[PDB]
Amino acid sequence: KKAVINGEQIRSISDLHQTLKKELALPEYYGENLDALWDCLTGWVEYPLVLEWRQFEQSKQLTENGAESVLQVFREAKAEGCDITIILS
Repeated sequence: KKAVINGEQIRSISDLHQTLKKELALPEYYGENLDALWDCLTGWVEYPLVLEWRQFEQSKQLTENGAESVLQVFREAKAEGCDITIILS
């Protein structure tokens, strides 16, 4: 499916894992951490997935190292062989 990270919307890391959870449609126990988010990409989300990260960096400052991490899991998982077209805006 396709995902969209609206930075102007993100209000905190939890917010990041919230919009993602919607996109990736993670379970209700979506760990929200990188280990969980990842645990979802490598075995949960359906690919090829798109990660249209809008306003990148805007969701990294607020929750310092907040976005740079999830995205790192999206590209890393993309490296795992998954087809997560990482679209950085």
